[PDB]
Amino acid sequence: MNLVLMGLPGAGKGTQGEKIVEDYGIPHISTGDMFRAAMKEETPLGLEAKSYIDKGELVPDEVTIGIVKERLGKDDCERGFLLDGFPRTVAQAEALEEILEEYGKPIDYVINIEVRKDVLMERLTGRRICSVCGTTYHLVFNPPKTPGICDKDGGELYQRADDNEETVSKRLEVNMKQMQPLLDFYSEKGYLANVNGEQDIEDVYADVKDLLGGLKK
Ligand SMILES: Nc1ncnc2c1ncn2[C@@H]1O[C@H](COP(=O)(O)OP(=O)(O)OP(=O)(O)OP(=O)(O)OP(=O)(O)OC[C@H]2O[C@@H](n3cnc4c(N)ncnc43)[C@H](O)[C@@H]2O)[C@@H](O)[C@H]1O
Ligand SMILES: [Ca+2]
Ligand SMILES: [Ca+2]
Ligand SMILES: [Ca+2]
Ligand SMILES: [Mg+2]
Ligand SMILES: [Zn+2]
Repeated sequence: MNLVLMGLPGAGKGTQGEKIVEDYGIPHISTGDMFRAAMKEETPLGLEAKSYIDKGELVPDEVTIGIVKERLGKDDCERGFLLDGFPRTVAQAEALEEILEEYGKPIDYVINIEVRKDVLMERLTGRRICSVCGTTYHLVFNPPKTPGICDKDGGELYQRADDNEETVSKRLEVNMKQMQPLLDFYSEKGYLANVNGEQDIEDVYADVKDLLGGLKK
């Protein structure tokens, strides 16, 4: 089960991906999560990425494709994987095609979680993340049991630094402008599977499951 999860900032990629990886047993490979782990470790990858991420810009294609090429070479991708937030540009998608050909791990489908731009500020500004495990909540749409604390581990919730309104606007503009060529790319391959992301979390997931049940062993 070799999958890409794509969608605009805030569309619910992490929310759905967490469910997918628990139910279907494939690794969750989020480039945003990778860059943030690098930044927390203060590695050289993290320092290079940080300049772009803090401004809401895309990290350049070449280093992004490099981190993904190396990640997809691990033994845990041999029966399937869930890329989340990559590819984000058509050049990334072209590069991934070639990587996956050499690796013998061709994509089955690209799931596109479709959500109107106008709804995404409110998703991102109300988002609260667990400092311990990185699971996401929303103050209105998906609140924790105990305000300000993760259900799983009692960790303090925070706001991601790029979830401020200015940076969210830049992220939306930047990502909208890259999205259409990417959708065109995958629609021409036939791999693109669109899901309505403006439903209850469990209803988006039910639609995801309708596709993935046809791909499991
Ligand atoms: N390939 C690449 N190339 C170049 N640069 C790259 C790159 N990948 C990363 N980068 C760099 O890294 C940065 C960060 O990338 P990344 O971390 O991937 O950020 P992104 O694509 O902006 O997406 P988010 O993680 O913000 O949102 P999500 O879709 O996962 O939504 P979530 O499930 O949390 O949900 C959002 C909120 O809504 C809530 N929610 C979820 N589902 C629903 C629902 N159905 N209804 C109501 N609320 C919901 C959640 O509880 C949560 O509060 C980029 O800006 C860029 O600089
Ligand atoms: Ca290897
Ligand atoms: Ca329902
Ligand atoms: Ca429905
Ligand atoms: Mg995410
Ligand atoms: Zn937690």
